[PDB]
Amino acid sequence: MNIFEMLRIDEGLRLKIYKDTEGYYTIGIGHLLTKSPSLAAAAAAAAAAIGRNTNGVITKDEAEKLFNQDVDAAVRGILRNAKLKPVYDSLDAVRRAALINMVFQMGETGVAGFTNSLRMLQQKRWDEAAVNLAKSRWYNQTPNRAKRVITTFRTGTWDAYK
Ligand SMILES: [Cl-]
Ligand SMILES: [Cl-]
Repeated sequence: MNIFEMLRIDEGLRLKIYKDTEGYYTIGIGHLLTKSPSLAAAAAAAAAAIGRNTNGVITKDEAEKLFNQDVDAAVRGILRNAKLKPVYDSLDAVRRAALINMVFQMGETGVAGFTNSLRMLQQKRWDEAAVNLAKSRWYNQTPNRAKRVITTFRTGTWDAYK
């Protein structure tokens, strides 16, 4: 299993604009287009992202391309962030995927706000960090996905995705 496979299970693939779990316009593999309510502002963002008039639908190829860019951006955001980098540096390969996953979904700023849990991951106190991440809006809003990420951090294995 790897970060790409992990995120492809968590996000799914939609080739037509859709709405995320919170209502935002998304397309592809979890690619947020815009937070605005306007389908049109979203169609515009989509065209800008794809380089073509898209009339709201993209190919699998275009979706994968956006996905590749977003994972790369997820990783570079983490390495550039003063709060995240040291957490990342400290983790094994599996748990690193888990943190990239969180950054992909909530952005660097958001993950950066899990100060107490980050501190416990850094200390390798898995069970406590898992308990702490569970009292978050994140956990309460997308519980199944969050349980998967949380178990990956607790255990260090891909079990939850198998
Ligand atoms: Cl983009
Ligand atoms: Cl969920």
